[PDB]
Amino acid sequence: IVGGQECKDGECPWQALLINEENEGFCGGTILSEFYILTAAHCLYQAKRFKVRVGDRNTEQEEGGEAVHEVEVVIKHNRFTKETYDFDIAVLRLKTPITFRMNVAPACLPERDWAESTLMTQKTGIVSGFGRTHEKGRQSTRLKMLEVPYVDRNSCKLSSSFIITQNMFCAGYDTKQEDACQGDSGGPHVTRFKDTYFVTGIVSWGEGCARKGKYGIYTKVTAFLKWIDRSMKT
Amino acid sequence: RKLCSLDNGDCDQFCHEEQNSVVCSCARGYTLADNGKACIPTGPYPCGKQTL
Ligand SMILES: C[C@@H](C(=O)N1CCOCC1)N1CC[C@H](NS(=O)(=O)CCc2ccc(Cl)s2)C1=O
Ligand SMILES: [Ca+2]
Ligand SMILES: [Mg+2]
Repeated sequence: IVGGQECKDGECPWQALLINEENEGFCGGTILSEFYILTAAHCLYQAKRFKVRVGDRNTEQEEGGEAVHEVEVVIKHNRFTKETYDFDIAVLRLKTPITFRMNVAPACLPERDWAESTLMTQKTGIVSGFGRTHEKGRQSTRLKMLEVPYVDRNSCKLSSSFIITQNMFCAGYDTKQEDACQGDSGGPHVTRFKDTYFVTGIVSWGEGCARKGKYGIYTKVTAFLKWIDRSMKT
Repeated sequence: RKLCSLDNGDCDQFCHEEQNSVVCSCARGYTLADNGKACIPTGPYPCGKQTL
């Protein structure tokens, strides 16, 4: 995350971190339930074997709430395509259930029509992660969050060198130095409505981080609500 | 601005229009209150709430 603020105690409890064999985070995820994590399909190619860490805000100290979970099943969307990142979504079933507590809780899945008309028409959403704090930097050792405006769909397509499919949406800033960045991929984009936070996107891609005239591109979770539901029933 | 377009039809969460009236509902892990509008967590750590 470029810009934004640190997630304070209890503020981003649905954040998950995909960690490689070396205990290093490479992607984020969103806690959907005691057994399931939502992430980006492209993240699945960035490590041979990985686990999921929850309840962590500082990778340099033991806060007492952290928990590592092994993955039992990876459910990657079959229409995912590496050439465009269309259908950039996967669900992970964990071997053991997450025990909710301070800093560990799920985000809500909304209904499609209401989310599109009411949540995605709000001024902003919130993206979070342990990704780089600058395009050329190191990963953050602190979990960060950032309020990101939803961006007009026509404006986004005009701004992009790569296709924006029906499965994607744009969020962020034209020139302000604030955006998600490398290492945030697969992480949560949530929208607050009356103090309840609903999952609205998955950090997917961007032409660099916080570039002028470029926005963050997110998987449109509302296009995948039935698919998520199915993946979580088996 | 009518029904669900008017302040979310007074619903805490999901709002649907049926036979020209508002019907509220809630995310999994919440129960619709007696007023048919508010959503009440069914147990601890309900989805979408910051922890303290
Ligand atoms: C343009 C895109 C890319 O290679 N794609 C996207 C279209 O499909 C083909 C692959 N790309 C190239 C470099 C870039 N990698 S990255 O900087 O790690 C991302 C960081 C992000 C910024 C904002 C969001 Cl959301 S996440 C990235 O995502
Ligand atoms: Ca820690
Ligand atoms: Mg920009």
